[PDB]
Amino acid sequence: EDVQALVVDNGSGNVKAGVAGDDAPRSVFPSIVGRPKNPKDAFVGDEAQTKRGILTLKYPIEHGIVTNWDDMEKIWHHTFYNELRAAPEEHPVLLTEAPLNPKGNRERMTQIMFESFNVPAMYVAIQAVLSLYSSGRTTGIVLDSGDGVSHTVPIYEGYALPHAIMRLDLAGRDLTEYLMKILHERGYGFSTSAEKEIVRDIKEKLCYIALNFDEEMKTSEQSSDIEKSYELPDGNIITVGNERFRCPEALFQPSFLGKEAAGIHTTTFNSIKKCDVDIRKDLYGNIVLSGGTTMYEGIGERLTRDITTLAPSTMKIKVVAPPERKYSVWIGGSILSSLSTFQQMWITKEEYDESGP
Amino acid sequence: MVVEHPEFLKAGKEPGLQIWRVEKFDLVPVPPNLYGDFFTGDAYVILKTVQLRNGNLQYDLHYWLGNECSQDESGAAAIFTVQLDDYLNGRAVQHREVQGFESSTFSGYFKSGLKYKKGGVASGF
Ligand SMILES: Nc1ncnc2c1ncn2[C@@H]1O[C@H](COP(=O)(O)OP(=O)(O)OP(=O)(O)O)[C@@H](O)[C@H]1O
Ligand SMILES: [Ca+2]
Ligand SMILES: [Ca+2]
Ligand SMILES: [Ca+2]
Repeated sequence: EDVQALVVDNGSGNVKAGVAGDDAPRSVFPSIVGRPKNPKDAFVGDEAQTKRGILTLKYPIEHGIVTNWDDMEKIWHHTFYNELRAAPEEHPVLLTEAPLNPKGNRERMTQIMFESFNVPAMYVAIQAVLSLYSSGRTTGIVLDSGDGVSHTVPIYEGYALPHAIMRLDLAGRDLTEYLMKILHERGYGFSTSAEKEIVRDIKEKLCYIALNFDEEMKTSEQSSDIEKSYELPDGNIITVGNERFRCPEALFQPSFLGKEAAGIHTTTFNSIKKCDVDIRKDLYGNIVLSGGTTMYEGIGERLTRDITTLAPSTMKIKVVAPPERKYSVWIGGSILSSLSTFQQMWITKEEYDESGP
Repeated sequence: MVVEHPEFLKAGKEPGLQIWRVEKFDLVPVPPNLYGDFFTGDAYVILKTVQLRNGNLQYDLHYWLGNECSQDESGAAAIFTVQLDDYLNGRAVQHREVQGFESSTFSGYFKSGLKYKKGGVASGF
């Protein structure tokens, strides 16, 4: 009867895991499985990256959706055993899923949890909903942007509105790749998987979102103050200039990436418009950012301008950028699975097996 | 299986005002002598039940967030609000209330006025 849930948030780039009641995930590792290029059968996370020379690396989650189930099971085994040292068959588990995850996918994850890992009880939560709860809200629209996907998710009185959810295949890995591309202007030829990791870190350390892109291009050309430096692993220094804000500008102008997609401002607006007129004011007034790709300096200020421009002038636009938003999905899961009512929300293994199954 | 909490069994049965404080991931009644005085370090859930002419009950659920409440408290207040609404068959109207910026409807539930005080129950995190 006395038992603490495990909380596992499954992302395209990283898994976040830990125990209900903690204020942050203690386990964060890359969502990567390596298997021998030619003869364990498999390696996960940080260790896989150190053996890239002899392993073929794969990402089992593509744009937020689990697409390689055998490798996903390896990720989950790593999570429970290597990272948490927990017996999954002895803890309830909260697992997260993407907005608009097909039910067939949810069922396979459930089958693996109950029949591979023998979990005694499980609850599946929608990632964006957990983020909204972590912000102390029951109504709002969450913009969740990670490594592989971005979603805009209107939520009313606790629940997502499925007909209004937008998916956008443009997120942090695209931005990393774009920075790799534009650094060729200054003579860098970053291209390997290891080099991509370095450029990801450059992006995180030096990039920012311009309040007005055209004006920022102008001002940055007038002096060298735009230039900022980063120490590479070999001790060499790289200097980056207007690439600092041109890189995340692709969130607003996907044409920079050769994509026809609408930018994140337009997508958020379109998502709100799908909702009936009578609830839009509460959505515009509660635009909540979630996920690592929302961490850029300047993002709230820029989104506020751009959504204000698109929206009716009677609306009151408020973009909320919680300081802990990077792992607000996981944090919302930790809160939910800690509640006195959580035991009434889950499905038990006996129920599943007799459903059946 | 609709989610139930023992306090849910007491909720919205008669016209009146009911106030709970989030304490360590649970929903705990506020002592009635202390109604209207909110700790700035805490988060609360408030159900106002009104008797309608047609005979039915009207429900307004407000979750009030103090300026120093912890993230577990504000998150739990939001989630418990959803669960109580669901327990009331979805019939409640939900309202977020932030310290010092509360709606006139919420303020009006307290005759002698909405007040704040320093302190609060320890964070669950
Ligand atoms: N400070 C930062 N600034 C900009 N980008 C960041 C920052 N921190 C992390 N990121 C980016 O966020 C991404 C990881 O975010 P997150 O963990 O939310 O994604 P995920 O859950 O793995 O992926 P998804 O939600 O797309 O399935 C990476 O692209 C990473 O480079
Ligand atoms: Ca994610
Ligand atoms: Ca408190
Ligand atoms: Ca309702």
